[PDB]
Formats: sequence, structure tokens, C-alpha cells
Amino acid sequence: VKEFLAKAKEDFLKKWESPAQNTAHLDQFERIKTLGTGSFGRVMLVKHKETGNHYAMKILDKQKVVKLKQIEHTLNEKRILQAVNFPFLVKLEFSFKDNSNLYMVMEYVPGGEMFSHLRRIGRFSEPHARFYAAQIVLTFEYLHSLDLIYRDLKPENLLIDQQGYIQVTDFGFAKRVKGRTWTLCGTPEYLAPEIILSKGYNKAVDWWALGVLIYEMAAGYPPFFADQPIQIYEKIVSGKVRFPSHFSSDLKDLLRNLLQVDLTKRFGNLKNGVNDIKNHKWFATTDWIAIYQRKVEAPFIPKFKGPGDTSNFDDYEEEEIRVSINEKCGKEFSEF
Amino acid sequence: TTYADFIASGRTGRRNAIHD
Ligand SMILES: Cc1c[nH]c2ncnc(N3CC[C@@H](N)C3)c12
Repeated sequence: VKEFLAKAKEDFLKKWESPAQNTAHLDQFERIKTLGTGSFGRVMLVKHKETGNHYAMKILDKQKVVKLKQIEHTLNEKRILQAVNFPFLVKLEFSFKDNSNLYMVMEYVPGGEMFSHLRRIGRFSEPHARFYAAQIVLTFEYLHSLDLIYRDLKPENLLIDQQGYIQVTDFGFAKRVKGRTWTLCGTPEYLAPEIILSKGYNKAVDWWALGVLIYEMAAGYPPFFADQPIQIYEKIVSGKVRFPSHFSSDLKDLLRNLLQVDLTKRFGNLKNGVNDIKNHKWFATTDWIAIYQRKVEAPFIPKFKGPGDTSNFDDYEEEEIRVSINEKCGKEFSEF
Repeated sequence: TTYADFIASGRTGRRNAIHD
């Protein structure tokens, strides 16, 4: 069952070489409510006039993207999303550009971000965190085998589907990396030390981020927090972690080998690869196969009210979509 | 408590990606 990965690499290679282009237009969708806002874009709930199906539509202002030096990151995002396929990665359904914007329309995930659930209840139990963690391990195994590094693992980007399973969204920082890359990007709390020290770094930054996610899920706070990003950066590069007293000793152990500044010593990045993680004490009762197949009982199944309910998501203030009458960033996005 | 410390910090909302 590494033949699964061989076929997965061949499909990804084929979808990589010849990418779908311009497969819907704005005026086929009714825009409803913003469901989230980012540094660069915003995502709206959306109803396709012809089938009536609901989607999540990311909108990106081409000019804002050129301003914040996010072009290749934006081309990377689309190219990768259209080229991948895995249960716990959100489907891209359509993409297109008009005079002013890039648009990526994806499956609607109605349970809201892990982030909001987690903040409301403080923390998750260890069996629950474990169940969420397993999905990410499987997903990182998959993406790394395609030489894909993700780079923005965080509660905010993990949406909970109707079966209570994760769907990972926001591939803004996902890059196809042979060996090594250098862009300072990510989210401060989740950044590996390599990135902060402007070192030049590999897929092992995602395993670092995974340790943080699991800490935060089980602690209710991140292992490195302060009021400003540079100060988080100092806490991180110290490599100085304290676990709550209730973390099980298996969890302390896993987290120490994940929250490990020394690359030669970091789980994920070793002779044994991902199996150092999969075969570790704390994941011992995890059925990896039943997880991939979604046959495990989920910690919790979100409140359903209907097609087009957004009670699981916070409210944002709106901004209307202006399309311009003259094209705005031609050759920069020729390939989108 | 550390959580008490976390709750009173100024980083308890959605966190944004870093720019440059
Ligand atoms: C990005 C995305 C895909 N599908 C979605 N379904 C609901 N909400 C989404 N977003 C809300 C917060 C953003 N982090 C992404 C999405």
C-alpha cells in the first residue's frame, strides 16, 4: 500500500502539467455572506444559479496580490488545489478570473473552523485531539510524497465537515518544493525555527507545525504565545517548551520529538519518515486505515440547519466586489 | 494559570498569515 502513493503521484503529475482554466464566471453565482477574511483574500458562501448547489468562493483582488508580493503563492495555490485529491483536502470545483479578481470556488464545509469550536470549549480531550491529529498526519504523508509542503497548518484553516472530519483549506502557502525553499511565510505561532532564522528549509516545517497544532488542541493555548510576533519568534527559537500537567506522558514525548529545533532529531524528517509518528505510543490505538476511510466515530458532528446555514461561522463585515471595465494584471496571471 | 495568561493576551482571535 505504497502503490496507492505511486498512482497518486501519477495523477498529480498529470493534473500538474495541464491545468484546468476558466471553468465558470461570476454571474453564475449568487453571493451571500462572507465566512472568513484573510490577509490577502475573503471567502463567501455562494449559490450556483443553475444547479442551486452551495460553495465557498475565495475572492482575490489581483492588485492587492501584486502589492503584497503574493503572485507565485497565488498561482501555486490554484495549481496545487486543482492537482490534488485526498479525503481531508477540500475540493476545488471551479476557478476563473475577470478584469479584477482571481476566484477559486470550493466545496462548502458547513461545520465552521476548528478554531472557533476550540476557543469556545477551551481545549479538546486527548482522544479527540488524537483523532484530528491523525487526519493531518495522513494528509501530510500524502502531500509530502508529491513534494508538496503546506505551510499554514492552524485551527483557522481546518474546517469540520458534516461527518465531523477535517477538511484542510487555504493553500496560499502551499508550494511544490524539490528539496529546499526560502520564503518567510506562515502564521507566527506555527512557524518552525528554520523559517524565522531565514535558514532555508524543507517539508519538516509542517511536522513542526503539527506539534504546535496538537499542543494547542490539547492545551487550549499554543506552546509559544506573547502579544507580538517577534516575541513569539524568540520563544520559538529558544526551543523551550512547557506542557500542562495533564498532558499524558506519551503526548509529552511525541511533542518533544515534534517540537524539536534540531532537524537531525525531528520526527517526520528521519530514516523512518512518518512512521516515527504513526508508530509512536500516543497514536497506538489509532486505526490509520479506518481514519482514511472515515469509519471512525468523530469527536463531534456539527449542528445542521440547512443548505445555506452559516451559524457555525462568525459574521464579518461585507465589502462589495467591484469588477473594473479594463483588465488589471494580464501577464502576471496569464496561467490562472 | 498559563491559560489565564493566554485568555488575557492580545492574540486570542483568528491569527493572520505574515507578510514581509
Ligand atoms: C476556504 C474554504 C473552502 N471551503 C470553505 N467552507 C467554508 N469556509 C471556508 N473559509 C472560511 C474561513 C477560511 N479559512 C476559509 C472555506
